[PDB]
Amino acid sequence: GFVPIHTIFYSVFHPTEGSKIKYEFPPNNLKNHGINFNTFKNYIIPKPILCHKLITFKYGTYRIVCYPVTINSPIYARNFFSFNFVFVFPYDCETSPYEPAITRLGKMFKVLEEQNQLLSKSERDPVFFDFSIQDLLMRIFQDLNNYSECLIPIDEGNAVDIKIFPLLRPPTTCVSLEDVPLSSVNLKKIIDVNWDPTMMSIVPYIDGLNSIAKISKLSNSDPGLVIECIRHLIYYKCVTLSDIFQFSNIYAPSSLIRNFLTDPLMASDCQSYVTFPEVSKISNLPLNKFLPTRSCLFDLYRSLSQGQTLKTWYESKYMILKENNIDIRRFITFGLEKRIIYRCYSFPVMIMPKLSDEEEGILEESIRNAETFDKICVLLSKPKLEVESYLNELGEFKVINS
Amino acid sequence: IKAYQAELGYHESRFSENLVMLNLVEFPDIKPGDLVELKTYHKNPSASNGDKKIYFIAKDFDGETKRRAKTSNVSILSGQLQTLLDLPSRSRIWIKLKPNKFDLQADVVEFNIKDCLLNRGDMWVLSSKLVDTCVFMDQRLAFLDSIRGTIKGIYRNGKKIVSGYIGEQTRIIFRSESARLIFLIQITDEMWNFEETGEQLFQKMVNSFFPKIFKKWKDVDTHHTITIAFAISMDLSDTSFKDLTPGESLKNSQDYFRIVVDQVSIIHWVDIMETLREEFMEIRKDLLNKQTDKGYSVANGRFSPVIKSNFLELVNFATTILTDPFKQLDLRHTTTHVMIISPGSGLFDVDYSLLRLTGKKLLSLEMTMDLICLSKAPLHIVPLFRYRDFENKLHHCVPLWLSVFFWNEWTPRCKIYDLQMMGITENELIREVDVEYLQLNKKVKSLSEFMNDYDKNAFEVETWVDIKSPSIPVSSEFANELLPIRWKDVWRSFTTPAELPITISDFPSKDDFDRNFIFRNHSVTLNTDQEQYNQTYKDLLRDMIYMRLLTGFQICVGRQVEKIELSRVVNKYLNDAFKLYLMIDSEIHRITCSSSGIIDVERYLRLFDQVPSYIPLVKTRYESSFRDAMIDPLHVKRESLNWNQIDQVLAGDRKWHGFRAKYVVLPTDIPPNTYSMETLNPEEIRVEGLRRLIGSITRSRLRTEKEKKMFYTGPLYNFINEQQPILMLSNSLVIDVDPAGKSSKQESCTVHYDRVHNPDHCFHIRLEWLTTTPKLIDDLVGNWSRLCERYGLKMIEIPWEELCTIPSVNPFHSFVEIKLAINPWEDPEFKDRELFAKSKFYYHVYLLKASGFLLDNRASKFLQNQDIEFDIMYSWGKPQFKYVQYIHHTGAYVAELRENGCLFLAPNNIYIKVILNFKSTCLDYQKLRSIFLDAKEMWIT
Repeated sequence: GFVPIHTIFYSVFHPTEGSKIKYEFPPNNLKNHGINFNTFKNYIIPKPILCHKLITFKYGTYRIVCYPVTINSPIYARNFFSFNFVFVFPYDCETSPYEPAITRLGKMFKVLEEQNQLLSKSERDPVFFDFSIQDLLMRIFQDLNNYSECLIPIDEGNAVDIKIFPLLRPPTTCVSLEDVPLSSVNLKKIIDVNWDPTMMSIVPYIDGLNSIAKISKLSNSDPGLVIECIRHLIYYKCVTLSDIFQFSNIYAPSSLIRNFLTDPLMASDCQSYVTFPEVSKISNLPLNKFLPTRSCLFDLYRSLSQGQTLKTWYESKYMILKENNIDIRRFITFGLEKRIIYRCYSFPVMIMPKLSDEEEGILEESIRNAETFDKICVLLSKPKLEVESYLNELGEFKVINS
Repeated sequence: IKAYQAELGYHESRFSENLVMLNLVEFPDIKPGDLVELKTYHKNPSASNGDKKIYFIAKDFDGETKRRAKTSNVSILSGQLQTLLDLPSRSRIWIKLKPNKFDLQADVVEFNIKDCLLNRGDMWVLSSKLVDTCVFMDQRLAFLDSIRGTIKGIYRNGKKIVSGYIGEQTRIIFRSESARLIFLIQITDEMWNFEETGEQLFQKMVNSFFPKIFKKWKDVDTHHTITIAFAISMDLSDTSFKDLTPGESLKNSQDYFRIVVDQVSIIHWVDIMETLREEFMEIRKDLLNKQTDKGYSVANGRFSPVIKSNFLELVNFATTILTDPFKQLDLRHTTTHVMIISPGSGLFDVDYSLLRLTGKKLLSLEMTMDLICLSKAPLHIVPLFRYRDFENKLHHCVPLWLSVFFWNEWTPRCKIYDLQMMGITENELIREVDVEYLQLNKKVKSLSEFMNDYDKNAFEVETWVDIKSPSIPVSSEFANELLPIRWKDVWRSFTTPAELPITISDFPSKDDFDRNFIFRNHSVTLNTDQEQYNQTYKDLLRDMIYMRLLTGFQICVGRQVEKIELSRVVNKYLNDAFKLYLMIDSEIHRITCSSSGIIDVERYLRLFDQVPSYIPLVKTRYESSFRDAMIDPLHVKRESLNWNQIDQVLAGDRKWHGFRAKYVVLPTDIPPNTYSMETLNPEEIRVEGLRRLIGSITRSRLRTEKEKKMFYTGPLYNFINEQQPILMLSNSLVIDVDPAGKSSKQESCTVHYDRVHNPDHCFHIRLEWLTTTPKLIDDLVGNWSRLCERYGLKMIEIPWEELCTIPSVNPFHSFVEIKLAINPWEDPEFKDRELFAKSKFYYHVYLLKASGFLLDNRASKFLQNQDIEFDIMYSWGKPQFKYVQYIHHTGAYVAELRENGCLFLAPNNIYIKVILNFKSTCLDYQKLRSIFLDAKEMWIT
């Protein structure tokens, strides 16, 4: 997860012999590994333009992360005092989780040196002017290499409190109103007092079948804040978006349909998932007026096809689902969650009551943006047939089931 | 209007006192006293010097200026304006005259005040002198030749300009860089909570907030007094925080207050930061390690979360120190600004009745609660308060008086702690509730009908402003509406805080004025004794308005006041028509004048019992244990002043007092040049200095225009019965504070000084003033201090109230309980009936005398031997002292001796190592035993 530190050393600018290494843990680690400080001594203690900046450079097989600090005050010799708490890491890693820690260590020691002159007085030599470093470096090194955390008191009111956090990818901006959210975790037990009130309102409505517009209307929430809360839950890797379930939808098998076969726990979970708890009444309705085997579920998952809607597929295969007591919504949801089937979206491209002015405006804007039937149906709060009738009234259109 | 080309010339201040002077002979079309634009321009924006629009007032030359200057059309005084112009001599500039001034009145003229005390009435008087006067940027103004001021911003029509014009409607804003600032650190469970970047929020507070604010204070060279106090709510129940309902506060809780740094100047920022860091590291051991009576300590207790914390209790703790307008004067600092540092995001669960009381209290006093949040800005409007009504109904409201700041590409603005910290193990937050089981309709007989019915229904379904829901946003005009009305006319708030603005453009409506208001009327008139002095109705009127501005009234000018006056000219400064409108949250005053001299004052007067009693635990700077507070922070308030007696006494007395300050002069070292003045005793030259100070006070007596055409040693009762019914120990005198006539009003103060003196007894000077300018009092005190220090004395400023009463007034002040280790009345090593009969507090008096503590209350009855002269009284009233007060010879600390032998001890923060020395001496067996042994040795021998 987190790369161990290779060598920590504290370099200071002596007013007589220039830049030099004061303390270094492990002892003689840089000379044993062929790291020569005089090669990059002008980056460790650079000019004040480069100072107070997170400087990271590559030296051979090692990456050297430092936060140079220069304090200008007439108390010091040569009117300035410069130091650097320098961290050495291997090159083939990610030093991104460690950079805020080193930056805050440098800034905190800058504050302490500006306040009580800690590091300058710790040298015990009155040539820099007009608590142990080595023990602190040992403690920082072993606590960050053994616990990814440290609490090292350096004074009666000062301590080094560093916790290394992982870096997470930002959430996408592709989340929209027609997407339904699927909570991968039990969100009721994560709720503590520090949660946003909007997210706390959204939580009891993420049931895997509610659209973001439906969740916004159910929770009396503005859809933008719901979009941002779903984005924040995406950022913590707990909500995955999906599609509104309709029988007018078109589902087709994906390239991962063989993962129904090459997985020890997908088919058994499908058996325990897609089946009604009892002999449901849907398994008694005619078409017009033991658990199911894994082979039956696979044969039902293959039989989906492009251009064939779920109404046609279900009316072609309804004795199979009735005899095996299979919930078609649960079947489709399990197929989409394991990424073994995908939805072919319907696109009404161009070449009944009187529709309102704002309604016709958003319909025209949705048509000129080549939006799906799902987004238009969400925006007008209408089923697919009313949208199709209004579009046929407005012009001639063709549907792409991509 | 033509543009008038002109040359340039400079002159020294010895020839003229104006800023920009023209020639009225050379410009006959320009009348004197008119706003005249000055610009060096050739109808082009020539870089930066080509756009220099400077206003001034058309004033003619003098006789010496006309005799000397010949080739210069414009004579401009050298200094700041010459540096701003940046032009050489005889340069070609242009002059334009604007006959209209009201269209060119600047919206905002800022004014920065340093190192001095200026009341709001003094700001009103200073703005009265700035009517029809043109100012420019960074101009160092003056007031009574001692109050400087830098104009750091001029605004007009939403644009910042280098120079502007100050008119009647110019909303001039006074800000102070010498101000009292209170920081309330809200120690909760979230102070140790990590931010998404990886920093604990107290690390932000002590490494990014306080060093930066101290650096910014030093960079502007502000001279503040900081006051930092922790603020802890402790949850005493074992219920989990996840089970807490949103809106309801904690039922079982204990509230703590650790004052880290008292009223300390910000030049000691190193010591301030050191104390803050040490006390924050020690607060966990102080609170979470409770003491059990079985002889050991148990690690118990939990900090409350930010949302359920005691926020309104913290704000009322802050507003304790402003309840009394007539408190002790900080003569070097002006504004009281409170900053609350919180690790939350502006969301607080509060009680409804306490929220109402907090709003009513904050609308009646001069504080701006600037909440700063160390977490990121959330998705809702801040600050957000959630409360439950009497019917258990959730509500959301945004308070007007709280301003929220945040201390700092996609940023995570919603906090999920259990997923950021990975606090829930992966096997135990697996999803339990899934997609539903496709229930039927009990109206469907076919599978095709079920599919059709599913596809048909697949897409179906005045101190706060009440937010309908935090999840829906507000309009731009609504977010523009969120600002307090009493502060409607205003980084700059952090560094240079603003006083309460002199004017308000708001008023209750006509239906509200007749709904919840009662009417009281005054009729106050000049008295013939005060017109012997230079006192008409006008200066008495502005003195009454000065008192109203001191209490917190703002002079209403605007539209609603004009539209409610005509339903019977509004004024802001001071003819015979002086119709002002002064308003606080409690009462509104309409004041009108006439040529007869009668001032008509109409008072439109407008919850505390439905809030439970709340006595927190307060730890001051010098205490070691948490003790019960001496004041209820919620139930103390700004009381409605008895304004009738106030107007009666400014015209010319139980439960009434004005501004007041007791003064103690003390014997100190004698300068070497004083010893060369007949060789005299040091006691003789000190009593000579005391007599000279008394004579200097009696030579400062305020005189009418008609007329301008005992020492001893020992206890007091021994001297009373030695020279042997009411015996006055002080004299009455009404002095003139300002003899040079800098101000345009009467500055009269009442002086009481001690009739009798001991070198071992403190000498007392009293100053009782109502409407005097405090800077004149301060320079009078400086003159008296110089006179005392020339003769080897030391005038020092001391609290008027007793030391035992300061935890019941000012909770931030240091105050400690002293329990001496060696009890003479209990330990048999030092015990005697005759000694305790002759001197009951002999050992305590000798302990105080050996540590350098002079005595304060000479008339005390706890160190007495006999009683005579049945009534004793000072000239300022009876001595209402409970214990025997003692003053340090340096005057930094005050001591007090009780009847049970326990001492009080508190520093003199008004004037401001030895305090810790005396506390360690009182709490050491060896040192106290040695001092008592020396006392017994002196008693025997």
